[PDB]
Amino acid sequence: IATLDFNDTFLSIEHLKASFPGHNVKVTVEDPALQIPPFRITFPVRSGKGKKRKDADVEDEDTEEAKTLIVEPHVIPNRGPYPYNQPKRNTIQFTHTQIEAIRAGMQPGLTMVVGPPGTGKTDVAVQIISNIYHNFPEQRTLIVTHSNQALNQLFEKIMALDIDERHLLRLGHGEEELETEKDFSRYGRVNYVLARRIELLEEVKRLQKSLGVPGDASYTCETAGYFFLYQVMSRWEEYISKVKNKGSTLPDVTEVSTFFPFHEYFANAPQPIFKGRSYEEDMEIAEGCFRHIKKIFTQLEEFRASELLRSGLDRSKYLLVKEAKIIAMTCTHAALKRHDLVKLGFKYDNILMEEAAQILEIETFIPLLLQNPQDGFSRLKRWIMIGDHHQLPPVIKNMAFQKYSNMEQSLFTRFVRVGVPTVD
Amino acid sequence: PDYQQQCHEMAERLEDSVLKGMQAA
Amino acid sequence: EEDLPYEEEIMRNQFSVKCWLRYIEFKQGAPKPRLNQLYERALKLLPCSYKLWYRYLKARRAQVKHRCVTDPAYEDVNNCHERAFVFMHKMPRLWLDYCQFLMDQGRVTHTRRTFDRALRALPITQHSRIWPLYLRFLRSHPLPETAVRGYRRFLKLSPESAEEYIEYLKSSDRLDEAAQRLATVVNDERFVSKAGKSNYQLWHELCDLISQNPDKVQSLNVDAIIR
Amino acid sequence: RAELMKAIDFEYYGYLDEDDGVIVPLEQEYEKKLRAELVEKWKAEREARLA
Repeated sequence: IATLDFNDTFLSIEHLKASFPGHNVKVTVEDPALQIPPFRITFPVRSGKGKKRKDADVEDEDTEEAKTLIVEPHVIPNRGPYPYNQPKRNTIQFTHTQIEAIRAGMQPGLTMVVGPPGTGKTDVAVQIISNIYHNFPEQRTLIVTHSNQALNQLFEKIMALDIDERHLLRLGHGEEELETEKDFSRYGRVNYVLARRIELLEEVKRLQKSLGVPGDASYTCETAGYFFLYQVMSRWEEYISKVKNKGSTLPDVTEVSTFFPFHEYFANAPQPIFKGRSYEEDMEIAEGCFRHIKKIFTQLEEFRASELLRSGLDRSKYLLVKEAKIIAMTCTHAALKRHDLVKLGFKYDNILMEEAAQILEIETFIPLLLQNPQDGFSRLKRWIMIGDHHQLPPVIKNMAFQKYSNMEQSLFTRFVRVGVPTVD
Repeated sequence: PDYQQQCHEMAERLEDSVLKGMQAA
Repeated sequence: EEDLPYEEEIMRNQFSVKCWLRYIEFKQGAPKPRLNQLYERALKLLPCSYKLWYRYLKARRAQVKHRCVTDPAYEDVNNCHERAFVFMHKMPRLWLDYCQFLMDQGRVTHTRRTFDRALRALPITQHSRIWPLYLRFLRSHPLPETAVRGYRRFLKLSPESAEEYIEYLKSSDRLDEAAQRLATVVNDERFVSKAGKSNYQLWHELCDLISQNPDKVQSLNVDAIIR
Repeated sequence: RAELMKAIDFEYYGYLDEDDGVIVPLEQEYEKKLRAELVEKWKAEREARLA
């Protein structure tokens, strides 16, 4: 993938420049004041279309274009006037080797990260998951760990970033043993979904009252979703047609606040909603207010099926195949429940394995095949293995199987021995 | 007959089987 | 001028169906685009009315269906139907009618979308109405992936439809899938047949397809099944 | 039956016919052929009516 959005991975453009030694950083925006993270980076990819694979001892020239990074600073769209709409941001300044691990891990194929003690193994892993989630919201990252302990610490750090908890699912023994008050079990997510559905419908009830719309829009997700489609969007398009002038006159900044139909709904947000400073600033707030509204009904539309499913039981696995995007589980649970997961039609695009050096080969292998092929093609695009083959192997109790059968050799350690490239 | 029904059906089907069989072999 | 008696009647007594029908009949003598603008205004006033939406879309379709197949006016009627789906909710009639009208336009892409939105919108009880038309629609196209997914859904409500699905797989030459389903059916001895076929005959039919087609059938241990 | 009903995600309902992508050209190509056949029939019906 040539063009990747790295989101909050880079604290600054200087951090980005330090993270690519010997690369020319070409920023698309000349104005330094607009070079604020997040940054989208287009890397030059050597396209295979062209010269037939010959004369390889002709060393390819150090063309400046090949080292020129095209960096696009972009502004995260306003998600609404409430403080909780602000995205959580990474605070860790990753090193160039860690950035290379993050870069490689976002690409299709095999990424191996050899992580010595204290080099930020868990921190690199969380940032990879976040970046994939923002660049590819339809894709799913499978997290597999050897131990509950590794699982918990990884999961908790994921919760500190801008990731919607509805997509987070923990599967295993000791689902209750998380150091968080939130139940991430299959049943726990149902409880979350059902509570959040009721809360969002009360927001629709406030919105219905604030728009003066007669009826009961808040009765069902069906009534709520269609309420959005006519009542919000016609009032929005009326608003858009009034403020986005159809004629050669500059738009009046006061028209943004005056025609805004959702003032009474957003009266409980921090005031003033509109600042009156520039047309562009207040319009992005206005669009962000609409994006906040649009987000609510998007969740309600997704939850509309959970309304139609009568038992809370059926809901949990419904979430598992489509709704949950970041699924964290132990190797042991993956082994025991492979037969169930294959039968349920579970599907995933990316595997991230933390502490892959401590997992047995067969236990490492089983997560690859938890999904049925699609038309004989594997859905699996990315396999990220993070471990340290200079730390402990898997524990073998029988000294003979350990030494003479190489049973303590991990698949991670084996690939290093075969000579697969690693980001150290 | 139940028995003879399978006799007449498979007699025609065996000839089809031999024809497709020689093509496959 | 001549609108004003009926406008005063309607605005004073919006619940008076007779006053609505009087003005609609009056507009039927008038040129019909103004009747459409009346319906636009009426649905702004009274969107919950089953009678207003049904009559509007019937009138819209009956006028437009004589035009050229590519005429934009069909998309205007579609935009009415989109808006109709928003207000009417549970009322089955419009859900059926719009999918039928898009088949008249040949809009295969949009017809499926309206079926898929109808399934998303409504409970499984309403789905049971949708699926007879939708499966009959799906069969008419070389779109076998879509028809496979559609057929599967119905089977746990309708076992006899598995015969129709196996016949669909046979006619689509998807004999490997047909062998998998019918072997499952032959093990599921509680099955129900529209022809009244015995489980031996279903197993016989299973072996008829299989013995003809070693090349196509590949997912099954044929030797084990016949033994 | 409850274990099996629990499995039923919208895969079984079929809605990724939109999202698999490749189905949409397949739908459009048949829709264009169907549209063409309908236009020719509609012309032929008008021709028979006029005659």
